[PDB]
Amino acid sequence: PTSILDIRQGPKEPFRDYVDRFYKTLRAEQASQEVKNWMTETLLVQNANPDCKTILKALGPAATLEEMMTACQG
Amino acid sequence: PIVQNIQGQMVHQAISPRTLNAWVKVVEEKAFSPEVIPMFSALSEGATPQDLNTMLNTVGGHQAAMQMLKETINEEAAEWDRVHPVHAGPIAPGQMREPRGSDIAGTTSTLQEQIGWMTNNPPIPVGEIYKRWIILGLNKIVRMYSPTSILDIRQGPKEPFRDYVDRFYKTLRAEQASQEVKNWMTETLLVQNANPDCKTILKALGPAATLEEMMTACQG
Amino acid sequence: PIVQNIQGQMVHQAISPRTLNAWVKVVEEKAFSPEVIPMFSALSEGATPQDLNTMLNTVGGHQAAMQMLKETINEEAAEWDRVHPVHAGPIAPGQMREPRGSDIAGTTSTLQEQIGWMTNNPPIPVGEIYKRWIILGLNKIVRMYSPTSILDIRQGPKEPFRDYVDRFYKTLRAEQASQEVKNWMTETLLVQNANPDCKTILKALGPAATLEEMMTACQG
Amino acid sequence: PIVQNIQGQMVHQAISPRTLNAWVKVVEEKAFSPEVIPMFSALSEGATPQDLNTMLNTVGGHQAAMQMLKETINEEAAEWDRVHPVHAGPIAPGQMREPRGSDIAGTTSTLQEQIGWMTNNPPIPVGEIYKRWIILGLNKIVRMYSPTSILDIRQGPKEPFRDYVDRFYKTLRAEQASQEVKNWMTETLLVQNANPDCKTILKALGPAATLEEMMTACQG
Amino acid sequence: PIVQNIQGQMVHQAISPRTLNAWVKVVEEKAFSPEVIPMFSALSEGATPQDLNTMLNTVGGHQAAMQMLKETINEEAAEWDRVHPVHAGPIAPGQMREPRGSDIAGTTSTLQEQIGWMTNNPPIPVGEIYKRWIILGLNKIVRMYSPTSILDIRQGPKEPFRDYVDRFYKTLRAEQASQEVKNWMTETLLVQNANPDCKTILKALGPAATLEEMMTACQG
Amino acid sequence: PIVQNIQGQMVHQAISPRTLNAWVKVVEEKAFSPEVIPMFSALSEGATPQDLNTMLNTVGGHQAAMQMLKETINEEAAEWDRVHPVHAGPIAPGQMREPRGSDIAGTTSTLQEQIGWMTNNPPIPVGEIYKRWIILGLNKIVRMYS
Amino acid sequence: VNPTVFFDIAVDGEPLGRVSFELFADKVPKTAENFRALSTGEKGFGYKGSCFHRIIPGFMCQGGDFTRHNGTGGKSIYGEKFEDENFILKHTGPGILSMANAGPNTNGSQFFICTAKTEWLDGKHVVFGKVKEGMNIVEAMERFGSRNGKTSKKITIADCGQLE
Repeated sequence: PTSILDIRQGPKEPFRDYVDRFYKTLRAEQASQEVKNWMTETLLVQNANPDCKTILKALGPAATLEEMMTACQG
Repeated sequence: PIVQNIQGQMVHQAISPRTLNAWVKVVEEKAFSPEVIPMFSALSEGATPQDLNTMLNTVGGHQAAMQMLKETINEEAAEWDRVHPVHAGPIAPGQMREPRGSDIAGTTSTLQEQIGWMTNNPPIPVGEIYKRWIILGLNKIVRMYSPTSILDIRQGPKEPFRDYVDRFYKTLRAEQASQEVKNWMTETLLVQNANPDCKTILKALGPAATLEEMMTACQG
Repeated sequence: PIVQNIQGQMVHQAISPRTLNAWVKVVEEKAFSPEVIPMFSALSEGATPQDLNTMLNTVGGHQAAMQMLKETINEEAAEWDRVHPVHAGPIAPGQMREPRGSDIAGTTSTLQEQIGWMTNNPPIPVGEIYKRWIILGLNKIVRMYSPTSILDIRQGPKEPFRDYVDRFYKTLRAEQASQEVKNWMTETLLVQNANPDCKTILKALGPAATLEEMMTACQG
Repeated sequence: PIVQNIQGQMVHQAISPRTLNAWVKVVEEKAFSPEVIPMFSALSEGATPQDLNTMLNTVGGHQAAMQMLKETINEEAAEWDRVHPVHAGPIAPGQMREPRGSDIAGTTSTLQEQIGWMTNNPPIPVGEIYKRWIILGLNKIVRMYSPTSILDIRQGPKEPFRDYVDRFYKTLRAEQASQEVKNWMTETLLVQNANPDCKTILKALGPAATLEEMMTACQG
Repeated sequence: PIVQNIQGQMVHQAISPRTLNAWVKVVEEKAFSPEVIPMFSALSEGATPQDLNTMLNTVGGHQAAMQMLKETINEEAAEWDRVHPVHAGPIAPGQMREPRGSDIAGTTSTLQEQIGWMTNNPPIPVGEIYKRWIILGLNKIVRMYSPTSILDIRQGPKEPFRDYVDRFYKTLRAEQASQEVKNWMTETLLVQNANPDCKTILKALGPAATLEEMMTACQG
Repeated sequence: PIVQNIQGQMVHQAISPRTLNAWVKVVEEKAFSPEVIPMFSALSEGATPQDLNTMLNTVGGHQAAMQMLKETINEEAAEWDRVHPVHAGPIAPGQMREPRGSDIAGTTSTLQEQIGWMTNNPPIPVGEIYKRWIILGLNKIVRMYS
Repeated sequence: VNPTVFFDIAVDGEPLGRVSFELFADKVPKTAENFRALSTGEKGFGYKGSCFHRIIPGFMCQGGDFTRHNGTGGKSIYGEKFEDENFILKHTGPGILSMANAGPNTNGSQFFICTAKTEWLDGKHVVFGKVKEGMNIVEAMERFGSRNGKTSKKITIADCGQLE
């Protein structure tokens, strides 16, 4: 339905639904895995909510998905 | 999987549509409850890494959990390749080469190489190692889906002891602590977190408290 | 104790009055703190079971703890006598007989048998076993003496983090659980029981929480 | 602690009780202050790692500081193992094998091995290494127990210059960031935070002024 | 910088004041643009480390960027020492000097030592190594100075395609990524973020169309 | 460029800062007039492909024109590599290998290979081909700019 | 590659002979550059016209105090004093040229030429060169010294410089 560049989190939309929808659209999208490696690290943290954005940036750029998740958990 | 023919050579067989439908159904129906790991280990028996990758890819949704599982598989493969050197060069006939981590993950190999590594003498449990990695990943996932912690369970004033211990053992099964620490927890916090009435009941019961006598004492 | 003469035989020496005076002073002034066990193991080094019985009998008061310690020594002696057969009959000269549990306790022997057992070749240390039993008993005593449990420690709203971690680590030193369970609790319940402000501070600190980092974060 | 004899050789000696008593009294009575490190270094000269573990375990209370010291000793032991790797191949006839990072602490080695390490040819100073580690840990502890930073010092309108400089040098010796930075601080921060009247009296002498004239200026 | 002097003998020629003035002017006028890297690499061809230190000290302002540059030079020197340690080996018949991380960075290396390392046969590429380090630092700086992300580049309603593609390619050149990532981005992001009026025009041309076709299409 | 020493070898010489300063000044002040191509061919005479890449990278702004020029260079290199086979294997000493299109562009080589190709006997001029390609690109640019 | 410097020695102005030294700049480079540069006098100050103020027969000849002329002075080309570069080379015999000092990391310009094997000095004085030509000129110098070092005649570095 939409491109991967258009995926953006709502103000109160939890991080769970945001990352689920983002990864679903990314899997539906067609591109080489090497491009996806940069696409995730460039798009996942940027399109998040400002508070969760700072929360994930406090963890670091190369933080794994599970740590980024448990950061804003709840 | 690899079904062993009666009094004959073990023959390779494609994964059953029934097996795959049951797997996708239990995933969709029960999300990621602690029993999905036993049911997965039951459905996938003697299966090749190709079969396991298919059973993982047929899962729809929970893409965060799927990516975490793939990252865990990647970490396990990296550790395996780091602590196991890979030989190269000309290889003697009738003997398969050294299985790399990316090959035991099934991402850079083929069904022929997997069956060869599973039929060699002595056999190399490529399927049993990839299943172990998948079980580690599924354990991480089910730990992440844990709604509440184990140390924060408190029995309600009206909520009965049966429901309390049900929730407590569910959270204990979900817990990530080692089995040695897991025992002390169910020995202490179970009686330390209950309601005051049956708490004093179990205190009068004293040591050597077992679940059966505890539940027979907290009756009524 | 048994002082080793400089370039000579390990001559026996009666316990100096200073040792017993310090022991009775600490057991009177400090009651039964976790550190008394280290001080007891320090004062009595290389001492015969007669010396340890003299050090235990000189204790005045807290007779329930002394009776528990004697019961623990009796249980350990019974276990030793059960899992070790005792030989009898004529014994070859120059070789002492088999030490019995009631004999390894020093209650059914004199100083000569203990000195002979601590000078044989190869040496059979009775002191290092009787002291081990006394340390097990003192551990039971100090566990019994602890006023509050480890699972029920909660930081006060005004009480700072330093006092909270002091009480927590004191109760942990008084705890009876195994070392892996001890590591688990000192890893989890420390930050899981702090005050909400510094709780969120330590949560922002994230994993690999180390005590000095925690105390530098909760400052002010 | 080892002690020299008339012939010149040294042998193990039991730790004296009124050393343990003095250490426990100075630790409790003075708590943690910069003048506990010289007392510790003077009390345990030539002490084996077992004696230092005794003097550390015997400290009741302030368990957070003792855990900080244990963590510092832990990290220091790991660094020693990493910096030097044991050599392989045949060993010389006149030489035998060395201890590990954890055995320098004396946690997993008997007293006789410590004595053999300390009186070997050539002698191995395990006691001095572990004493250096403990002194570093105590420095970090007295750093934590500092009640303020060096920059926040500002003399009150009524607080005499003597009390100001006393507090300044106290928290400066408790800072121990460096030695030349200390030399720059005692020039700049000491003159920058005086009360205006005595401030300009000190400025009347210029930067070449020494501390004696610095104080006798504001004196009287 | 050293230069080939008639005939065939390289001699040291100090850096000319006009080159330093040109560098100061280009850093003043152009700030930190992507093009400065080529201007810097061309202004300091074959420069001794002292000349590059002079050219990095003569900068006015942007002290934060110079600090990042110095820290990355230190990191490269640290990694270089780690990647080039002296492993035991038979000594070479011919001895030539050797440049340390600090000898390459021109910190503790006298000008004569650098002239030696450069003009000796075989030459030691200290100048090119330090230039690679400074170029990495300048890449870091110019990727930091990017005002907006490449993902945020979007055309205005009446903003012509000319200025849009100019700004987009400028930000893309300032951005850091592999060449294949740029090849994917120029095909996925350029056409999408264009104005719909000309976006329809670019879509009518085709997905794999070149830049000149689209540019002459939306021309005017 | 490559200055020819008076009664001596043609010694290599790095591009003087004056050349690059004049080039950036003219490309900044005069945009892309028809005469810039003659001035570009004048400033860069006997220059290695490294010199021409330095002269092109120093250009600030008009990045669409630079991308078109790089695309034209890539097309010319592809044509050269298509209509000229590239030999491989062991190469006899004293004789440089076959210059590739991506190599004749100077993007996959160092200064030593270019200097060797511009000093071989018979000479193989890489500069006069890379400059020809840059002139074709600049011609396309100035045609587009009209 | 390794520099070579010489000293034309004089005993109260009568010329006595030339000692020349190979400086091991490939192992002790900063120490060797300081003796080289002080011998040429290229940094403005140096050894030319300084004397050996302490000569002990069978041990060593010491000199190099060009500021105070009695062992209390001298300065390096890096400031008055610098670190002990390293201790790779040892005092193996006569002719070894080693740095004098006033404890560790106090090297300036004083040096001593050994006329015997002095292994006790190892690890305490940086060795950075050895006599190449002229050891009998160093040996003859011993006769003008004493057990405590005091010399009987003025022994000067009449001229010095670099040869190669």
